[PDB]
Amino acid sequence: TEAAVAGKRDELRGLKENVIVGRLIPAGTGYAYHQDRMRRR
Amino acid sequence: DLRPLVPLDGGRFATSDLNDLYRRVINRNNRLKRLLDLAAPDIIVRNEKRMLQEAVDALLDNGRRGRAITGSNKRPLKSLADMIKGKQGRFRQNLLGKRVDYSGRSVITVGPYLRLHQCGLPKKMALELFKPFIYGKLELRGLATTIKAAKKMVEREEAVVWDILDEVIREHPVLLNRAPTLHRLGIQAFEPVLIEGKAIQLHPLVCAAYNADFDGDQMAVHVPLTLEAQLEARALMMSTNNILSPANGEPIIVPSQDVVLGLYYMTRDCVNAKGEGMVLTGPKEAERLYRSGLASLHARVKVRITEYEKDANGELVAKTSLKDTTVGRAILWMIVPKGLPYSIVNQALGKKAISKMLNTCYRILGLKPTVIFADQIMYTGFAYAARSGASVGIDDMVIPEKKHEIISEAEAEVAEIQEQFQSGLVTAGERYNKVIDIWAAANDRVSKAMMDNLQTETVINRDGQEEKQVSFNSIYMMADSGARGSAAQIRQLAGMRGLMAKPDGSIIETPITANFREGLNVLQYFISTHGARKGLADTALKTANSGYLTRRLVDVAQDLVVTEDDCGTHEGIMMTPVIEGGDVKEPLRDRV
Amino acid sequence: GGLPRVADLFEARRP
Amino acid sequence: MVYSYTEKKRIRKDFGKRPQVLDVPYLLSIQLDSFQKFIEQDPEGQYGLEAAFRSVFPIQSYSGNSELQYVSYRLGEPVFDVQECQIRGVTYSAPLRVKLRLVIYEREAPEGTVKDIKEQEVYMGEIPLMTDNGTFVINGTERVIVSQLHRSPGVFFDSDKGKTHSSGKVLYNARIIPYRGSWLDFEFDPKDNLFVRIDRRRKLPATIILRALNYTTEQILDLFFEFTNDLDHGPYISETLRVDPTNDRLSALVEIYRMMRPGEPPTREAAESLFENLFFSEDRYDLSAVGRMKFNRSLLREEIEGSGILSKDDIIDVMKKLIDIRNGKGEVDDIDHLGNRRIRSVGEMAENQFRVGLVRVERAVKERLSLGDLDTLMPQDMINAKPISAAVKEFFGSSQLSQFMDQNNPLSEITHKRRISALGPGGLTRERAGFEVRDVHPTHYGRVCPIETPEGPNIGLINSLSVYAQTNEYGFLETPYRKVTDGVVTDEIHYLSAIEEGNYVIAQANSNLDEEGHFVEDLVTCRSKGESSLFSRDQVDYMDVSTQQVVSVGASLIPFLEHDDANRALMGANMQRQAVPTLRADKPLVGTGMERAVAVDSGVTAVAKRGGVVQYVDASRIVIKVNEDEMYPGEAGIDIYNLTKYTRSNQNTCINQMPCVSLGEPVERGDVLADGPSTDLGELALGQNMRVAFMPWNGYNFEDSILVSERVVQEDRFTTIHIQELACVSRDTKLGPEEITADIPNVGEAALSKLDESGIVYIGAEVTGGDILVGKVTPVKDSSLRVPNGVSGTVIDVQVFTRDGVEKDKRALEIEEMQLKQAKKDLSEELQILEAGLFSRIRAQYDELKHEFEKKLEAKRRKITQGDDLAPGVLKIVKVYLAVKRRIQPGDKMAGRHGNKGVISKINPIEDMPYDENGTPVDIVLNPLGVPSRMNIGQILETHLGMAAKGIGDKINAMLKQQQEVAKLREFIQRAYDLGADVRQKVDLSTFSDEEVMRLAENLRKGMPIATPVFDGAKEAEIKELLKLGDLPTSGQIRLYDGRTGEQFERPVTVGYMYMLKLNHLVDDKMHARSTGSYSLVTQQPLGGKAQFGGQRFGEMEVWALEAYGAAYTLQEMLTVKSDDVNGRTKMYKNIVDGNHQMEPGMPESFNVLLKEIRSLGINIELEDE
Amino acid sequence: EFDAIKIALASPDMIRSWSFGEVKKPETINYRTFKPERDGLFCARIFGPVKDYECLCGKYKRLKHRGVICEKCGVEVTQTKVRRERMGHIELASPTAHIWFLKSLPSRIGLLLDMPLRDIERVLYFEGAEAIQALLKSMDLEQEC
DNA sequence: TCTCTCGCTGAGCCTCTCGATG
RNA sequence: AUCGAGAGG
DNA sequence: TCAGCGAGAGA
Ligand SMILES: Cn1cc([C@@H]2O[C@H](COP(=O)(O)OP(=O)(O)OP(=O)(O)O)[C@@H](O)[C@H]2O)c(N)nc1=O
Ligand SMILES: [Mg+2]
Ligand SMILES: [Zn+2]
Repeated sequence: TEAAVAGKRDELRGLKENVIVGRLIPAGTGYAYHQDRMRRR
Repeated sequence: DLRPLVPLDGGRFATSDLNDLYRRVINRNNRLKRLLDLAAPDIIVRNEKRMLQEAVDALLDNGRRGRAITGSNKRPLKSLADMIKGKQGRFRQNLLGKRVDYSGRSVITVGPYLRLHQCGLPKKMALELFKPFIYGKLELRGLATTIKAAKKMVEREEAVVWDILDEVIREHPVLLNRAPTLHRLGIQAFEPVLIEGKAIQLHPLVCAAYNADFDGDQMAVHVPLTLEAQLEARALMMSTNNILSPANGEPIIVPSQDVVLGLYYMTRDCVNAKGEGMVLTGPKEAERLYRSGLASLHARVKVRITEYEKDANGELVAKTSLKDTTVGRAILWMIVPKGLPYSIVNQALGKKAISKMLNTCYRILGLKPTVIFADQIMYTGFAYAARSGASVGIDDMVIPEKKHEIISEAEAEVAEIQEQFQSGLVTAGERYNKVIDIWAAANDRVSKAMMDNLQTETVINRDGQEEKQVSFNSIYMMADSGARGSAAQIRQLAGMRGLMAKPDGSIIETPITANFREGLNVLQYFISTHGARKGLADTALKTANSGYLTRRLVDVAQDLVVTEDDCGTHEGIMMTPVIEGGDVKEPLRDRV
Repeated sequence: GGLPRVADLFEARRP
Repeated sequence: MVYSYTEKKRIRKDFGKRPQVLDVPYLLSIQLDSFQKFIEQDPEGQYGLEAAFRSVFPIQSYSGNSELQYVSYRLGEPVFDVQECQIRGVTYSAPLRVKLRLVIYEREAPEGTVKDIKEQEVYMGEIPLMTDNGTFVINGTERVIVSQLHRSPGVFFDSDKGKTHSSGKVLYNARIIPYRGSWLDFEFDPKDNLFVRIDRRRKLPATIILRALNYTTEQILDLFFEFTNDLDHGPYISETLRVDPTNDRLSALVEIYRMMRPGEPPTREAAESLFENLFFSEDRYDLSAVGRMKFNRSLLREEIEGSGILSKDDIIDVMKKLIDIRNGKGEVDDIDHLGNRRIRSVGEMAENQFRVGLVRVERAVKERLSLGDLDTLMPQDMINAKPISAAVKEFFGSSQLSQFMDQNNPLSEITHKRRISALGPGGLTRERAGFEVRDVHPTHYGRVCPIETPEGPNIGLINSLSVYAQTNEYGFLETPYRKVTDGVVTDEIHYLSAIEEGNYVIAQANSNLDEEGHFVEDLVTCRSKGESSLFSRDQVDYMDVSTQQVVSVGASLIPFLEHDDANRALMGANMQRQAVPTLRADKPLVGTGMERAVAVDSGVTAVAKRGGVVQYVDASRIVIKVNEDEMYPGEAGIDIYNLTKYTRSNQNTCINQMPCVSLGEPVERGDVLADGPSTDLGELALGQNMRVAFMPWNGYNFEDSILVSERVVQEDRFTTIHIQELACVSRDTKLGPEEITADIPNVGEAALSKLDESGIVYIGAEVTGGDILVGKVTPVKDSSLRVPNGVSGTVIDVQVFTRDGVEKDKRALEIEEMQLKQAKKDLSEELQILEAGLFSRIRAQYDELKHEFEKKLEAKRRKITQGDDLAPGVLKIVKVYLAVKRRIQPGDKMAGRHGNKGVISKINPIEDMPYDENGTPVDIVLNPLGVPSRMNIGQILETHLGMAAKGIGDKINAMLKQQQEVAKLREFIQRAYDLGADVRQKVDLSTFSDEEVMRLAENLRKGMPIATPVFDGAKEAEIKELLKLGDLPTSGQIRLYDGRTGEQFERPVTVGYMYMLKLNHLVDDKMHARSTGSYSLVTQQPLGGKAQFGGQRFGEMEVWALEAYGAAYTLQEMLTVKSDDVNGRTKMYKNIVDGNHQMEPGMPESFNVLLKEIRSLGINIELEDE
Repeated sequence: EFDAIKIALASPDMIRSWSFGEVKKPETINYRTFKPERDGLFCARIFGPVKDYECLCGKYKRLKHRGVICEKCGVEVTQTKVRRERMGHIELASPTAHIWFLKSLPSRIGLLLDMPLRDIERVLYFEGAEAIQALLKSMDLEQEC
């Protein structure tokens, strides 16, 4: 309810969010991968 | 298709709750459609409007305003808000966990011949777990020309497919998991060895980290599929990688039970045993003499030993001398890696001594020698526990002779204060404490006498003279070595059962003066059931609290990751020793 | 004491 | 000794030393008595059915001058017996038939006599019947109704101890609980003001209710005052009504109406109706007889009977008692005391459901009589049976206390029928229950077992009845004791309840009495008022009857149980109920003496009704010729017993009976004629006797593992039989029906060979998994019924059901009506013996007997030929039964009787086993380290004694090989039976014939049975005397040799005999694996059952572990390629087939489902591509 | 192919944009035969073909004519998976409130207004919410702030 | 400002079996 | 495919 | 059921 009335935006930065969406977590063997992503923008 | 209708064995179809609420809303809203043209009086118009409101409040979150709608049975219908929250909602049942392929389950048994990086897998399970790899390799060698042909060939099993199965799993790891899964060591990786039967064989040294015992436990198994997954399993999750705890700095592999008892018996010392007084050329002569039958393991002798030490930069330098020792210690010296001193086995080896040996080997020499040392220690312990023939009998539990005095005199003292209650001299709320103190003192006396008799029960004739030595009683050695059994349990077995408590928490005035050797009567046994039931009830109902606290702790900190090397700050915390009352509870070394 | 004590600390419960 | 025919064949030796003054009662009384009190004809209206009929009647129309009356009821005779119902699949019940009379009075004159009356009999549904063993057959299945323990009606005075109102004060309160009505309780507050709650509603002030009884403030002051003080009297009342709103009586009534029903306009003609329909009415309120008794006892009243409704005076006394308790002159009662909780059984539950449905037809009758009819109406037309029968049927089949019957062994079967539950309608809940209700209360002594209880979330809420416990007239558990008069213990037995027992002082059963009966010592240990202490002999009033008075049936079967820890005793008692019957029953060498009672009261054996002599014996039938003294003037005198052969139980085990009597033998009544499962010569036999050694062996018994010799496997000591049932229904469906012909498309010639011409498997055909049992083609497609997987047994039974609208095939002639032919042949054979006997008796008139027998045969044929009502949409059902054998293997669970359990690790070759100096190998090796940490020392004492029983059996056996003379056997066995300290059992062999002595010796050559009752067992010295008599060392330890090298172990080892069990946890049922398969329909994730070929669940905690490792690619595999991602798994399978180990994942479908649901709730959610 | 998830309130125009079918008056799937009735909850026209590449009438059955709606019966030919993708809408005759924004401890459908929860509920319970709708429409946020 | 009613929120993990009603 | 009843770690 | 913490009461 609060999110809908505030118009919030989710950036997918934690472990649980990437687990839920099905991407590599930003830790361990995936960490460098995410560091590449921010280097692409 | 996200709200389907499922057919049944009969003609009727199972129906979903959503399709009922939707139909109710549709009919209640469409009833107003025809009424608009008829121009009904406003009295009927207003009431129907409200009937629409609640109908919508049915499709949305139900039960938020009272009088939840129900269906054919006597249970409320589940709305759209019920499909997103709770333990059965999408988040906690289909997105943070799910069911997977290439998995299996079975009962577990002990395998005493395995190496630390191996496990035993049944072949019937394996032939079905690794099916696509077998199909591919069958296609590779030309034994089939289609998927159906390969499937039929695998189903009607021949001898050619078993060699294929042998080559597929040659260097392919698997993951094993036990259900409660409290820390990260509840999942590990192993190399599979094909066996016969239906149970899974497990290494004795990984049990304590899994919290597993062979009285009906089950386990699950999963198969990695990509090169990255196989390499991660080999490099991160392999059992040879995990030897130190993440919670503290203590080793997680540690022998126990039969290994400890075997090593403890192997390194004990006697007086006037056979073969005493010899001078030997080394450990091999001791082994030869013991296996021939000319000498005992517990004989005191002189042996010539050579040992290596770090010289100045990790170079092994040797030294040779004569040492007074026993046959068993010299025999055991043959598995110690090069670089450790001889004094580390020249004594009776308990549980803590074996753990210290393992830690010293890990510190001085590294990782690869440590696993070999551990496996050799397990083999030696299992081998030498069987040769002793250690057993337990009813005469092992010895009852002190003076017990019948200590209780009786105590029963006198409790009587005397009763006389002091005949004529007013002490408060009626005071004799309780004095009687309790008398009984506590008597129990302490009996326990001390029992232990004093049990610890030195052996008397030995050295040579025309008598002497005392540590005894070889089975229960005493099992308690002393640290394999099984605390002192209080021996107290209960051969001493006195002590003082019980009422269900409220008060102390029952009269103790149990019997032990488990000379059994209990009806009243004492009835008294002793309250504590057992209270313990079992406490265990049964407080697991959920721990689980809830763990889930909350995991939720609050799930996103913290090391992201840099140095932040540049200069603040911090001052560390001081914890001293309260006068005794230093925590020093000023381990905290920093 | 016991588990309720630590659950009360980690929840910042008011005395 | 032993006197009966059955027991004299094998006399068990007893070490007990206390005489038995009271026998063990019948173990199934609680169910039989309860159902008898419900179905019987009561001359008065005291109990169930008559009392129910005398409560909804008489019913008369309002001023209509018409009334209908009840006079009598009758139960009919069942159409089928138990076996016919079980085979058919229907309920075993009797029809209820009631005669009714209807009277219509003269118009305009109520006192005027009825002009005309009509009498008729009506039918009012079907009532299920209990069997002789205390079960019900609902749809061919046996069920158990469990007894409920609940708080008694009455009035109770409770409080709180620092829960709310942290100021540090106690808040006393009182509550009134009726049997059928609304609640009413009085409570205090921190301001010391009286408040009242009705039906657990908002706390309205107390004095208002007084204003609802037409009272004034001066009258209230006169009632509650004579003046205030600090201790003697409190101003609680005055300070309460000085802060109370409203006045008079109408204001109080309308305030009560507003507080009860929210909204609505308060009228006057419909205002006092609520107050009247409250606790002062009879049709909607009943504080019943036990409630009345407890209410009067709580208030210190000298009356026991009374009204089933409350009154102003009672409320005033409740308030005064609560105020007096507040004033420091009262006391609070214990809610867990067994004087406040009572037992409700199946008979009491059946009458309540017969009243719920009886009022439904009562309302309909009144409406019909209102319309009126000029004698055209009849009683039958105004009575319907649907609702009452619906209520009864729902209770018998859907209640929480009607449970699927546990049928592993006889002991579990008899333990299920003595359970007491604190759950169900009107009971507790698992979550709501705390810690105090789960405890062991001091009043449990002698009434419920403090040992036997489940270990999961039901601990403390399920209990077992004690051996000698009983319910009284009001329903409170009671226990027997012996009267003590003038200091001598007598034989008079009195049953005392928990309330009364606290008054006297009771001596423990382990006391020493002289020849006359006087106590020996000058002090006696006794109980009083929940405590225990020493007293003088002149003070004693009662005494216990037995040393097994405290425990239940399962606990009294554990030998040396007083040397064990209570946790392990609990585990052993719970584990004895899981044992599986083996191929050959085997008696225990060490026992307690309760085996015969359990085996006989279970009802699994066959017990002779009358004495006589055996005439014909066979593997399926027994015939007894009755003695002259037990005949009747006009009956033949033949008893026929038919036995059960290879029938499946509820848990898919085997039930089989075999005879244990020979041709020409004499039998007295109450003698065992045949054994059922797990019975050996009339004694309960759960496991097997194994020779065991306590030592470690190369790490193969490292932690609760068990090493077993191959000799055990070769001799089938633990092989079991399992029976399974499969079905094949033919349904009428659109677009073409199913096919029952043998023809099947794409089926090889060999496939049809196993089946018959009609496509049905033959009897005795041996089949494996994935083999066609019935040919089924769906119009076609292959839908043939086959063995799913793994199971590979033999077809032993085929059944066929048909409707009266279709033809019959060849197998419908050779197996369907051939079953009827076999049944008719069996009936003819059964009748022929009696017919021939009567004809032979009368041949040394006949037309009447011939006509009667022909009529009986015709009736039997008509009963057999009757059809059955099948489910709509089907016409024929085919049922097939399969039998398989199971042998032990590594991975199977085994246990003892003291909580010692384990799994089998290895089957060892026999030359590898440890052996003694005579070359005899052992059977089992167990780890000694598992003994001392637990305190179950009783498993060691059993072993030593178990050795002593074998040695005696050795010396007899040798005497039967080197054939000796009878006097030596007589002398040795006499010396064996006389060994002891001072025992209560005496066996005299001088009164035996030589043949009897030889038979007894022949039954003793495998070992001499020993009985050691709980708390009255054998001592160490007696065991050592028996060992010395057997020429064995008195330590229990011998020398052993390693079978691999021939070398001697360094220390002596403990070797003996022990009783072991095999449990129903088989590795064959638990192993499963999957690679690919079927997925759910909405969230396309794999299914989750072995029966459905499902995958394992990878939960949140496993995800946490992988996250703590850092293995990102493994987690991504676990969430996409092996899960609800659809294109990724296909591409991955193709890649693995092609040899390329690489994945390209996508988006899971569950996320799309969640997004669609969020959109459905009227909320916009989007993936921001930019 | 994305980096963020955005959430906001919905509007009638957005809801009608999400839709493929008009207001659903019929109540039932169709119990008599497999073919569902039109315009209801289950409908072949609104949510797509029941079976792959086959129209309901059966006039088109195979690929090369895909993407062409049938003339006689007006059925699009597409894979049946679309039946778990498309949505529809119900056009009401009277406005109704949303329970989530009303039922809460900080009730946010009456947080902007000064009316208490009890009074707002009494007006909404009528003892249809045109009063609430007009009151929220007329309010000017900038002047109030 | 400081007590006192009044209420929705939450409550460990993974397997197996039966029946009744969809 | 939910609802009740039990069972194992 | 049982704690826990707002939210809305008032003297
Ligand atoms: C009943 N239960 C049991 C377990 C698991 O079961 C393990 C012990 O079960 P167990 O049979 O091996 O007995 P245990 O080893 O303790 O003692 P003995 O072997 O008899 O001496 C225990 O670690 C625990 O994880 C659980 N997670 N929830 C439960 O509700
Ligand atoms: Mg286990
Ligand atoms: Zn079309």
